Order: sequence, then structure tokens, then C-alpha cells
Amino acid sequence: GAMAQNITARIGEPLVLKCKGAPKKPPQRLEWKLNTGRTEAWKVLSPQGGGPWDSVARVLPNGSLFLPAVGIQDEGIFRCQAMNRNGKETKSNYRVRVYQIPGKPEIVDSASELTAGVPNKVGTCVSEGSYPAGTLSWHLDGKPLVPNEKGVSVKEQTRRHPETGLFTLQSELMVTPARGGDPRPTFSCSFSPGLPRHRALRTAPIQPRVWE
Ligand SMILES: Cc1cccc2c(-c3ccccc3)c(C(=O)O)[nH]c12
Ligand SMILES: O=C(O)c1ccc(Oc2cccc(O)c2)cc1
Ligand SMILES: O=C(O)c1ccc(Oc2cccc(O)c2)cc1
Repeated sequence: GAMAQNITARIGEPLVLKCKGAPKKPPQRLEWKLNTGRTEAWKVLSPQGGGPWDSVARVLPNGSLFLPAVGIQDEGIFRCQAMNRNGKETKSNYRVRVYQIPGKPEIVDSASELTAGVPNKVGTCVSEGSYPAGTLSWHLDGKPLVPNEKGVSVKEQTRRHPETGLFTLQSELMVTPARGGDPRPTFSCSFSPGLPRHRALRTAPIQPRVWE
């Protein structure tokens, strides 16, 4: 597409998109065009408003576009074109990407004892309520665990809430511990978001005993 400002909007929060260059109050010559999961290509929104779109997105007195509660389907493109009193045209281009933060990740079913030199089921990590899906990853004593690499095996499952569309992730970790290692290793699980710049939420660690 065109040069745009990337906007990250949280599901359920309001969103205000600013229409640069517009007069501060009516009378205003401005037009909003949006292309989202709600639209068939471009939909035009005007200060006068009206119709079903008034329940979803409406032009504010200052010309900004307001969404009371952003949903998954509001991902797409939002553009404004406005003329100031003189007549210079100004354009505003926004790429809106939506997200939701899951609840804290939880280690359900953990092993209290591992046996060295054999593959062991360590635990299952569960994360509920993310958008987009995101990923679950495992850590040993603070260091990332890489699947397949020398005794680590991870299997994963992604489920979708039938009405909200939010994702639930579940990850199972198996390790083949090496003879002569830490007999009380510390495993943790963490959620990594899809959209850039978000923090990693981590689980309480689990400290099993390793038998040589
Ligand atoms: C590249 C770019 C960035 C920001 C806005 C626009 C508009 C537009 C938006 C609302 C009303 C009229 C025109 C157009 C077009 O459709 O020509 N291109 C744009
Ligand atoms: O009534 C009018 O004259 C009028 C009303 C709205 C309006 O939106 C636009 C449409 C295109 C470009 C632009 O910069 C602003 C343009 C003109
Ligand atoms: O769904 C609704 O009822 C709804 C949603 C948004 C909304 O913002 C506006 C927009 C323009 C003028 C104004 O005074 C308030 C107004 C009503």
C-alpha cells in the first residue's frame, strides 16, 4: 500500500484516529475511507454520519474518527482527507492492527521427578485469551530451550474461542536430561506476543528432581 502510520489497538478499548489538517470544528470538508474486515473494499464515512455504521465508528466534532470498542474485524486501513479553510488538502493514512493480551501463562501438569538419559514429560503450559495467537516457549535455568536440539521436544496446540475469536495455546515439553547435570533444574514457560514491542509474560518456575 501507501506510507502509513502503524496503529496497534487493543480489543475492547476505544480508538481515536486523528484527521490531520482539518478545521477544529464544523463546518468541515473532510472524508474518512476505511477498508477493514467489516467492509467490502472501501467504505466512506462523513461528519453527518447515520445508518448502522454509527454503532461502530463515528466522526467526532473535531473530525477525528472514534471507535468506542475495537473488535477483531476493525483491522485494515483508515484514511482521512481534509481541506482547511484556505483550501490545502491534507491526508492521513493509518494501518490498524488489533491485539489482545492473554492471561498469565500457567504450567498445568508438571513432573516432580525426571530420569536422566531417557525422554521425560516435564509439563504442559497453557495461555488463554491472546490475539493474534502468539507463541509459547520454554526456558531452562533462564536459557531458551530450542526444540529438536539435543533432547528437547516440544508439541503445541492452538484452540479458538467459538464466539470471541481469542486464542488459547497449550505447549508440552519433553526433555532427555544428560547424565551429570544439575539434579534440580528450573524450567519456566513464557508467552511471546505476535505484534512487536510487547512484553513477555512468564510462568512460575517448576523445579523437578533429576535422578542419575
Ligand atoms: C495514499 C493516501 C493516504 C491517505 C488518504 C488517501 C486518499 C483519500 C482518503 C479519504 C478521502 C479522499 C481520498 C486517497 C485516494 O483515494 O485518492 N489516497 C490516500
Ligand atoms: O461539501 C463539500 O464541499 C465537501 C465535503 C466533504 C469533502 O470531503 C473531502 C473529499 C475529498 C477530498 C477532501 O480533501 C475532502 C469534500 C468537500
Ligand atoms: O454508538 C454510538 O451510540 C456512538 C458512538 C460514537 C459516538 O461518537 C460521536 C461522534 C460524533 C459526535 C458525537 O457527539 C459523538 C457517538 C455515538
